[PDB]
Amino acid sequence: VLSPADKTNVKAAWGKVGAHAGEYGAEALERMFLSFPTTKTYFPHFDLSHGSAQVKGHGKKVADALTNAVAHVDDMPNALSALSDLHAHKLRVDPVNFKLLSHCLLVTLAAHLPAEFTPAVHASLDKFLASVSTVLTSKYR
Amino acid sequence: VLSPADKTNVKAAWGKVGAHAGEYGAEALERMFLSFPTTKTYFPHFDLSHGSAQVKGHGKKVADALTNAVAHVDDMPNALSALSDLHAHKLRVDPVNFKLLSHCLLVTLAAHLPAEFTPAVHASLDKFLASVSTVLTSKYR
Amino acid sequence: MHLTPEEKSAVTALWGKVNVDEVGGEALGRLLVVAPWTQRFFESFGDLSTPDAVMGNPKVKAHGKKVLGAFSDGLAHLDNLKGTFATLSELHCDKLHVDPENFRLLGNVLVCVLAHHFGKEFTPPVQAAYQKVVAGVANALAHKYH
Amino acid sequence: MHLTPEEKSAVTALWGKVNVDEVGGEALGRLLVVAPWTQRFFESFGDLSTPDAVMGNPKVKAHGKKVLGAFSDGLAHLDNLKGTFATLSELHCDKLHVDPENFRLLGNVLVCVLAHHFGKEFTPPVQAAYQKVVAGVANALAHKYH
Ligand code: HEM
Ligand code: HEM
Ligand code: HEM
Ligand code: HEM
Repeated sequence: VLSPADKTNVKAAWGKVGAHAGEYGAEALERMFLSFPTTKTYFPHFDLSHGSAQVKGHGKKVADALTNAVAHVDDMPNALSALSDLHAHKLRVDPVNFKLLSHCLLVTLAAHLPAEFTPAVHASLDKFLASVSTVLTSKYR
Repeated sequence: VLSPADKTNVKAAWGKVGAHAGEYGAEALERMFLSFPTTKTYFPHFDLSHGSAQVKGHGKKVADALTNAVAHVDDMPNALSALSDLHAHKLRVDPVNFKLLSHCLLVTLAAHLPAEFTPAVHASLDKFLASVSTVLTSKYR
Repeated sequence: MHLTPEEKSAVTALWGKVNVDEVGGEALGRLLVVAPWTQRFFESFGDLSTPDAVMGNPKVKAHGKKVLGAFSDGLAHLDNLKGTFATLSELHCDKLHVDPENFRLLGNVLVCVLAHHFGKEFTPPVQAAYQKVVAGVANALAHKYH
Repeated sequence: MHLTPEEKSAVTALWGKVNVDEVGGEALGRLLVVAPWTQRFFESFGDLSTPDAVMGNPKVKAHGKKVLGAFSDGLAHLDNLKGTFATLSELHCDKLHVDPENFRLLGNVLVCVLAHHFGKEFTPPVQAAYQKVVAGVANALAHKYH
């Protein structure tokens, strides 16, 4: 579970993301594609070339969802229900891939927020991404 | 989330284990130690040889805790509080390992409860061990 | 593989007793039931709405036999699983878009099916050698992903 | 170790700018903070009760520098990691009893640390080369477990 501290941390670090969320979302994806090529199997229909608008488009949607979980940090299961449904029933992404994206999102944030990416914040963001992943995977079986 | 069918299937299966749970506890550990030798890192103080009383006893202990879990299938978090504490603050076993013991336990039930280890029962027990693992690692951070 | 002659012998000898037809259908069907999300690749097979419906689906059973077949033949090239599954590795990547994690889910199901089937015969030392083979197969099959 | 020459040059160029003393302390400290369970190996290190207590503990800093020291040497034998890390693998197994999953956690933390430090210079493709490398090192460290 996320502690008050964690919650503060996440709102704070994400606060700083502001308007770059979209771009950071696109970048996390590209990093993921390059470091874990197996994740590509889920996007056979995408142009995964560098600067692909499909990826930009997708990075933004991922970023809006993360942004929505932060706004509803106290009711994530309900704020993300729909996306939980989609992932369980339609996309059926294997669970191990959430940790990969989580990881690439952390690298991205670290690469952009040197001042905020403190040990304490890193830990909070990691627990958060893990909780988001847990919600998205909750209805799998 | 364990469905009613699931809770039923589990209680049935475990119902047939009966006086043998301890032996199954012991057998699962042995299968874990051989198949995933990295798991042995957590028991440097044990005699891990075949038929060790340290392993047999530990086997019983584990077995018993599962029993208690089946019995309080509706309130696991609560029935296993102490155990979640112990694992998170003292043992600190890495989470990957829970999946390995869970698997050696399926294999063991399968090998011993042929008629009962149907595809639906298999699915249930799996979710169950999954749930149990979640509970035991919920207070890690 | 990093199999011991002793380990090689154990694999080899239990296999000898396997009905690939039956074991292939059961391993694949169990997969579809335990880890429901692997069904994403078999929509064209029909209704997999229930254990019964999966376990009963002939398309499933027949795919299961094709899979264990290939696996079976891999057991004859235990010293170069890489070269035996190269083309199958490309295919899975390039044509089917199957996430290699699936290869590991199946392997574990395979092991539960063998135990199920051989009871006593499937001893800790025998599972241990099988675990090494299933990991080895999965790695070989995943080897050509890019 | 599928490090393309271009991947190896990239690993090597960036490693050129690292202060192993510094990075070592941050990586280690950060691990004890993000995955507190890993603290199990260091109860003789004293106070690890808070992030500041961990990050600043002289013992964590000194140990981190040791670890990265060994890692750095590793980077000069990218060709023979297993060989390079053999006595260390034995030690972690037989004397220290360190679950190898620990090696992968540290690799990921390390990658975030490099991202933290190099900002924009830690490009998608540089990260992918380092991913292969942390993985090679963890595997080499786990090779002698039994
Ligand atoms: C916390 C992590 C994740 C979040 C927040 C997230 C969120 C989303 C959202 C908002 C969408 C678009 C739904 C729509 O069309 O409105 C989406 C689609 C999708 N996601 Fe997830 N996702 C996550 C993890 C993953 C992972 C790990 C993968 C696979 C590696 C994945 C694969 C997909 C695919 C294939 C689609 C559909 C894309 C398309 O066809 O346009 N997702 N996700
Ligand atoms: C299926 C989930 C598990 C259950 C229900 C379980 C249950 C238990 C129980 C009942 C005890 C004994 C408590 C006592 O001594 O009073 C115990 C101790 C212990 N468990 Fe867990 N355990 C599980 C998973 C694991 C795993 C996967 C590992 C590591 C591979 C592990 C490592 C240990 C160790 C090292 C001890 C202490 C042994 C000793 O010194 O006696 N446990 N566990
Ligand atoms: C033990 C590991 C596996 C082996 C040896 C294997 C082998 C095969 C073989 C020999 C084929 C025949 C296709 C052809 O030659 O055109 C095939 C097809 C296929 N496999 Fe795999 N497979 C494995 C695991 C999996 C898993 C775990 C999945 C998904 C859960 C999967 C999904 C598929 C699909 C969707 C096809 C195409 C079937 C069709 O054409 O309708 N495979 N596989
Ligand atoms: C890149 C991976 C790692 C490398 C290269 C590495 C290297 C080293 C070296 C060079 C030593 C000192 C050897 C000696 O005392 O003779 C050491 C000791 C040690 N390592 Fe590792 N290490 C690694 C990962 C880890 C991790 C992740 C952990 C724990 C989670 C760990 C736990 C320990 C402990 C507890 C000691 C002994 C400390 C003491 O003196 O009390 N190591 N390691």
